[PDB]
Amino acid sequence: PIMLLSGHEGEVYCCKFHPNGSTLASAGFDRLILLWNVYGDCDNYATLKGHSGAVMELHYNTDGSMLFSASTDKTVAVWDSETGERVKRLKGHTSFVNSCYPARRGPQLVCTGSDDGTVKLWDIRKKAAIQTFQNTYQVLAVTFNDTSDQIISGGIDNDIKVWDLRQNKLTYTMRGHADSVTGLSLSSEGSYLLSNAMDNTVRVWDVRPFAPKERCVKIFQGNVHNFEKNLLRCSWSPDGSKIAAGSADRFVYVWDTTSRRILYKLPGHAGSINEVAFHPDEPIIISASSDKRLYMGEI
Amino acid sequence: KGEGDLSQLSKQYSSRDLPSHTKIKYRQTTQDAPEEVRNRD
Amino acid sequence: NMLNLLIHRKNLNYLHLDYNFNLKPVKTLTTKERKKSRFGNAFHLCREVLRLTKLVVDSHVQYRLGNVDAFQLADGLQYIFAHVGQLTGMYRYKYKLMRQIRMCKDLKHLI
Amino acid sequence: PTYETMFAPEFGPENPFRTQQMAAPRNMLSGYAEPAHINDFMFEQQRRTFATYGYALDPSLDNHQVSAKYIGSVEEAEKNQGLTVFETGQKKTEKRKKFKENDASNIDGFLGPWAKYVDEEEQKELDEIT
Amino acid sequence: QKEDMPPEHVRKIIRDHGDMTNRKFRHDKRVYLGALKYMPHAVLKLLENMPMPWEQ
Amino acid sequence: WEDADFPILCQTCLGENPYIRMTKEKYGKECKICARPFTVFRWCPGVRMRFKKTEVCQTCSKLKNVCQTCLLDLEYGLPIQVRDAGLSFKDDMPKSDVNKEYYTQNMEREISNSDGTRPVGMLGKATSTSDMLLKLARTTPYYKRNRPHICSFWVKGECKRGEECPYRHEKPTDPDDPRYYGINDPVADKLLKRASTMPRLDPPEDKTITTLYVGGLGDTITETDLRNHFYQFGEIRTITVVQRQQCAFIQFATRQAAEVAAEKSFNKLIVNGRRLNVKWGRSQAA
Amino acid sequence: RVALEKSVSQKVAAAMPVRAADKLAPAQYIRYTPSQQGVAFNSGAKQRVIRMVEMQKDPMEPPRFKINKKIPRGPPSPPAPVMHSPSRKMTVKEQQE
Amino acid sequence: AKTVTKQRVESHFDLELRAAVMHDILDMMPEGIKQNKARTILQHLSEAWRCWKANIPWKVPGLPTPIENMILRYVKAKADWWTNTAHYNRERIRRGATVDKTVCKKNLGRL
Amino acid sequence: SPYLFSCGEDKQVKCWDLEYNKVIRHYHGHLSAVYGLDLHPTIDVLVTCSRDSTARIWDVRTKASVHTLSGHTNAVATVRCQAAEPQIITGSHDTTIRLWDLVAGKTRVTLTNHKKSVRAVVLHPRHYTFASGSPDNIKQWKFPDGSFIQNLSGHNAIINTLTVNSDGVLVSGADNGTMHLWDWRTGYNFQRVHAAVQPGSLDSESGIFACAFDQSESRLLTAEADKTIKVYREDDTATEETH
RNA sequence: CGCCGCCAAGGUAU
RNA sequence: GUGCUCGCUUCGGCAGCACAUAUACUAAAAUUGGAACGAUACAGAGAAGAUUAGCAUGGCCCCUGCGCAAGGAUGACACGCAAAUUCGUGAAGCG
RNA sequence: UCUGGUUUCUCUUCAGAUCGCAUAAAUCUUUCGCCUUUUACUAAAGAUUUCCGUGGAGAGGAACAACUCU
Ligand SMILES: [Mg+2]
Ligand SMILES: [Mg+2]
Ligand SMILES: [Mg+2]
Ligand SMILES: [Zn+2]
Ligand SMILES: [Zn+2]
Ligand SMILES: [Zn+2]
Repeated sequence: PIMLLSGHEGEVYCCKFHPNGSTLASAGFDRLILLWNVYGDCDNYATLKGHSGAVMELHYNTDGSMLFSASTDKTVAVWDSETGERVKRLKGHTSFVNSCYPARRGPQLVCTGSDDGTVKLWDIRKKAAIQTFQNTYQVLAVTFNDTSDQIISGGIDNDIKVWDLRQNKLTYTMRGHADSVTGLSLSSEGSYLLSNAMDNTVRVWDVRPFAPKERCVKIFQGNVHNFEKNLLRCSWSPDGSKIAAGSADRFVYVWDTTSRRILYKLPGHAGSINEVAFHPDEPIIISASSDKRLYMGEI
Repeated sequence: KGEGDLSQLSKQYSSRDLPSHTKIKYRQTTQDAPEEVRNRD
Repeated sequence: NMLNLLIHRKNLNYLHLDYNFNLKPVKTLTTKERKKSRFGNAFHLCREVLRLTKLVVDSHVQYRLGNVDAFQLADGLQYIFAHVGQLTGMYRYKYKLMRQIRMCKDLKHLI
Repeated sequence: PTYETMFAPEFGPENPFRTQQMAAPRNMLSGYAEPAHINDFMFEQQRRTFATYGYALDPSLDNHQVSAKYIGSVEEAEKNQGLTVFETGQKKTEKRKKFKENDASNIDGFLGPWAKYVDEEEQKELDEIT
Repeated sequence: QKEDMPPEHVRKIIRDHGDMTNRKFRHDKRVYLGALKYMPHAVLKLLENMPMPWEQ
Repeated sequence: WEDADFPILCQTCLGENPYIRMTKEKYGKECKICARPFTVFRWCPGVRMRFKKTEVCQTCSKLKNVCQTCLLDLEYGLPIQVRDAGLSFKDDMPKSDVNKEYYTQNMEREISNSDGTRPVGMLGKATSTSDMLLKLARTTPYYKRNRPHICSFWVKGECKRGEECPYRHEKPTDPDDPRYYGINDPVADKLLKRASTMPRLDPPEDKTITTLYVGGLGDTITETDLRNHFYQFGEIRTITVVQRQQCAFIQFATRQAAEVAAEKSFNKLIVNGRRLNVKWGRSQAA
Repeated sequence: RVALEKSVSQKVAAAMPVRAADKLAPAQYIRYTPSQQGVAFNSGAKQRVIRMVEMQKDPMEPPRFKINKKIPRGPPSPPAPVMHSPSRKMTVKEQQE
Repeated sequence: AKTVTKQRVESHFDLELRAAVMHDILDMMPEGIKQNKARTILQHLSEAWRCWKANIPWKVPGLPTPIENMILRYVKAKADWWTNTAHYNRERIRRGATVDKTVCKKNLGRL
Repeated sequence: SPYLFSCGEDKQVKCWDLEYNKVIRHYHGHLSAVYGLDLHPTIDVLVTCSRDSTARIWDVRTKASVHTLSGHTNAVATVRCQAAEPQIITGSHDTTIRLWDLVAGKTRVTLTNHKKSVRAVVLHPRHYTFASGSPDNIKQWKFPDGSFIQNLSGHNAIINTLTVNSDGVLVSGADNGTMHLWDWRTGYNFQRVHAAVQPGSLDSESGIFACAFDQSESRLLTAEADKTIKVYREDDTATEETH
């Protein structure tokens, strides 16, 4: 079955799958976070309320107990997936929070980035920023490596930057995009980082102790960005074999991480697609878009 | 949806209808409060 | 512009409300126009307090015409604030201020 | 929830006893209305775009399931190659030169933003009507 | 973010309106009667700020 | 007495823009029929168009399936009098003020608080439609309803604004052709127009044209459907169906019943979802 | 209790609303599908999201509309069946008593 | 609505008493087709009160016992209210509470 | 709360404080006289039955009419309200009872019996099955959906009051002085006692207009039309067996 | 040892 | 439109950045229905004799008044319906 | 060597401090004194509000914010 979900009154910007594959989370312009049953009749239960801005990004921690929510109101909320109660508000940035990521494995960490040009490292126990990295241009997407040593940031300078938590220095720069980077995501191994950019190029970059030093490992094509200027996000399949990235042309693009062939182009959406997620065990794709509906593609 | 004259349809801020005694005195424990009513013979 | 436009809306056209805030009939009123045109405390007491502030602002603009000095205005609006009832008729539709008139009339001796 | 439950169509001849208007879904006697939380800036931007040049994108969710086209006046979209009202255009054509006097010293000669421009048988019928 | 203006605005408005014997401003005169309720809220704040005789 | 959330708003008053901004009030203006305090809403349809705020309330629009501000029907885009003349049931409503007007208006508002989805009496008889009123059902209507009303001082030549006067100019109106039931002056001429259409000129003889050339059969029209649609008119003498031209030939004994078929099938007989082709037969043994 | 509490709160903010209440924060849009006429009406009108704000009511206004109407009371709730005991009639003499 | 002031005391107690005896005889009379000729038991109650005021014993023949003894206890309740108000306002005009001509000229006949 | 409520035919409902013995609220708004009143056991609302056609809800701390219950055609004699649904029971002088909805204001169910009008309803308060009161064939009802449980015997006097005890005994007070006991298990008339007059009253003046038990329910006390409260206790005997 | 300071509806009908 | 930046090669040409869609649209109206009051002429004034204090009930009548005071001619409008007693007709049923 | 902020303008609830080094009116329930009925009243207590202002607290800016407390 395909499964069509509806509920969100405004554009949906993000959706994720619980780490154990039992439930979904979705949120967008409305300001509401909806939880869904992956199986059963695809029922909707709790609605998380309390964000005054729009929800830019949801994430689960590796345990599936904590749900993080970056909002345009400058606050990143921490949510309890079990009860639906709010835990903390990370008040800090002077402008919109564009994105957030939560470190897996190592003691709890959270990274945020915003239009004020800064990137901040948060310890959920401190109620204060730990480190601040002033760039100079607006920051759009941020992710941690699996060793919890490095922060990877994509902005509007077409250059992905890597930060060293101990030195607090610009360790690496990556060249290879012709335009703004809208979405970054690490492989489950830590081995590779997937990027979307306005230039319509999906580029995989490999981050390793020993690097070729020219890490344009692969390039894929087909993903279109347009005048809507929506943030575009991409995801790795549970086993790293598939690459999905949403586009503004109503099609879900799924590529073969090796041969680079388009495996899937799927329609069904009326508007631009904002995020595509893969179920952690089974070949199920959750597609979220600006038409306020979700689909559960099965492969 | 179209109530009486008291709700919205009048600006008659009438006398004797004012927020007087806007707090309710509750019967405390030294009087015949219902917590001591639920167990006495 | 509001106390005359109340009369202009209520279709009277015989009460000559003047700038120094008083009220006068003109036409030796019959029964169908006497009972239509008489006001209670809300119109009249507002008329007397507006007459009081009218006399105050007339005193200030008389000062700023340039023919009277500051001590004379001081004794003037002292007499205005101390001898209401003698010249404003504000006690007529609200008697509680009468004691306050006495509260003025006593303290003036202290002065 | 399951997509197959809402995707399953209704077995029937569409019931053409009703008309096209009354058999259509609604909740108010005029259309299905529901509130939402669309951004203000791009909304007003494409509103001003359609107000000036007459083309904009088409907002819905479940009309055709694939929609990325432009509406209104069609040819003026590809004539201007899809520009906005907040963007500096590729050319400056048909521009209209005014005169300025912003010294604020002269009398009856100061004409800044309040300036007038450089450019500055029916009565018989209107008499016969009245 | 609203602030002061020239003080010759109120004078021009009321010299245009005047004693309200014209047909042009008839949409506003009822609003003047709507200013009847809050007049002692203006007269009280007037008489609270009277100029002292050491002022001008 | 009345609160609302969103009005009826047929498409010819929304404007040419899907993106309009609208301001609202809680208790706005009175209706021009019954003086009920509705909620007037104000918006800008177009750049050369007036605001067209609100004419009537929600309840009086829910009686007769009427739009909000120009007093036309939502289901077609026609006035009320044409609609209940075409359906021949008026659903009466009084004329005075306190005699029987607000009484039955308040009661019909009271019994309609549950649905709010369909009118009170037109729900059963808006189904048997699209026969006599589909002939004049204007798609993509003229936007001259949305243009502002005429201003003065251009009639007398006094307009100091010139071009920046927002209403209109150089429009001389005519004092010869301009409420709820009756009477409407151009609507009588519109009924005369639909009564004076353009059929074929009737040849002057005594009803000898009993044959008729109807075609456009294809795969929708069959012989038994056509002879049962003729069976309600009367009995046959000799009928046939030819498939090299996709046509049918029917006659009648004493012409008159087929005559109203000539009234029924002048590009008007719509069965099986097709505008059929009809021209005259021979009736001359040619 | 919360039903009658929100009812009486709307009543107090309606009967006595005079003391310093904010209007609303009208940042919401409304999206209503033109599912009545549109095939070529305003070509491309498919769900037509519009903007809804509220006009500010100035606090210098008397009540505009004459609340003085009086109508007779209409038809009430329809009568239930009456279902008494079987009605008896006594005699010709106790009715005379 | 309007409250009951000192003038509508006797014009409200009689209305409540006639309403009470109205819905009492409406619920006490048996299943006959006629109730009270629409005002007659009220007339017997009023005439029993007028006969008690002159102390006429009011022995009317041919009358059922429950309506006549409910009229007797109702005029006895009105008599109790009448004498308990008579004692009260006699004490008030004795000590000097009210100076009303209506109360004094009424209490003359009510003693 | 440490205060009481009173009401009468002066078109006034007074809130008598008990810490100062004075009136603090002075409810008003009824277009006619007032017959009865009742309180909710849990929340701070009050219900009042009046003479014109209506029962009304008075909100404590606001003294504003939240709902007016307008469905009758005559006066309403008594009113009771409780915490469990349905809330409001109004028996009126147009020979009907009706059970209301306190939230929406519209009625839930109307109850048509009793050729002579209903004047007394009461809650038990332990379990369901409330009772009604009328001069002709006094009846018994139910809280959910309405249900005629049982009718009682020939208590054919015109009645005013009903009071019921938790252990199963019930008392009915009428207008002819005859007050009657009942049981809750069967519907059996036990005593059939009549009260004599204290010396000032005449032969037929006695009519029970109030009756209530103690909170221990060991003592009953009635207020009659002879301006007298009579107080009954138990009888510690054994030879009063049922035939 | 030094009270007290007064308006109107009640009448020339609707 | 305006300011800044040689930013791109003439102070001038160009490019970028910032500012980002008000208005019951009117001075009018062919104008719209025109209720109160005043003027004209009628009718005229509660309680089974006359002059009359009044307080009330109703709702499709209002006015003055801040009114849960009060007063407006008791503020005005409040009328013939007999019901069961006699007889005739018709219906339902019983011996 | 690092630490790095007084005013002004907008919401945000708590107030128990002569909230204000002073002090207005109204309502109810009672006692009075003028009084014919009432509103205008007299002046004492009991208990509520209304109203002119005030106290400390969460944010967003701007005003020399870079003088410099630390
Ligand atoms: Mg009167
Ligand atoms: Mg009268
Ligand atoms: Mg009187
Ligand atoms: Zn209407
Ligand atoms: Zn319309
Ligand atoms: Zn013009």
